Amino acid sequence: INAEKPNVRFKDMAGNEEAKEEVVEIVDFLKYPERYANLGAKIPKGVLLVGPPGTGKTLLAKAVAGEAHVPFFSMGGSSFIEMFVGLGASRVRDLFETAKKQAPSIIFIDEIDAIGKNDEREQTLNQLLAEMDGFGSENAPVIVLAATNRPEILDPALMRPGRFDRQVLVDKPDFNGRVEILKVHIKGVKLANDVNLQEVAKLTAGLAGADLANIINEAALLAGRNNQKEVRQQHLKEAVERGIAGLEK
Ligand SMILES: Nc1ncnc2c1ncn2[C@@H]1O[C@H](COP(=O)(O)OP(=O)(O)O)[C@@H](O)[C@H]1O
Repeated sequence: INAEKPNVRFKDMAGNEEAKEEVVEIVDFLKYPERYANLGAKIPKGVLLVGPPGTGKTLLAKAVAGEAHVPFFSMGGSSFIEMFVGLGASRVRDLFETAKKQAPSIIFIDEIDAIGKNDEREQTLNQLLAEMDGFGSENAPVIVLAATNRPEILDPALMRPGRFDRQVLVDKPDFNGRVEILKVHIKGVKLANDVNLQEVAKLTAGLAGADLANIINEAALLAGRNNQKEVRQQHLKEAVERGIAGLEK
């Protein structure tokens, strides 16, 4: 129904050490929440996340949850754009319902700029700003975390203080970004002794990170595919073949 404790922890993410400093507070907010209540603070209620596709926006959210040991709740970004005029947006009115009971906890809204621009479609929106303003208790600490691609078209309303009042920007890894991921995801794979990792970090430039992680696997299956038992630098090179976003008309 509604519960999924994450086992991710900050390490699982490579690069972005600044990006994550920016969410360290969020963890101390869920770990020792009484320390601010017994002192009269006002824990923010929702941090935004902005970068290109497959880069940690989700992973980082889950890391936070995970370090804090607090439940994590997902929100189908593209799920509330395939409904009709009737049965909808109540998954919002219940997502917090379950969050508030097992609080401290965390809502994650991947692709918020998918429902943050008929009797729709601001149906799912307008009702987000409801459960996120109030409503019946201030005591239990629940932090929504949303992610977005183009925060340019991001609905102006959502950054009005009390909602997504701050953000944490994080984009494509640099070169040393690429090496760290590449290194992260290399673990567990048999390797070739002729694997110039830096080399791939270099044929790979302006690539997401999810993609890197993928490249490593496309490599490795291509391996087992022709039976070879190494995963040679040739294979990695041979991968980076999926590094083709293709035509989309
Ligand atoms: N810095 C990173 N270190 C390790 N893996 C990463 C990193 N960034 C992205 N990934 C990989 O990308 C995949 C998920 O993409 P995600 O970041 O969840 O999407 P988005 O960034 O669009 O929310 C994860 O399985 C993760 O392994």
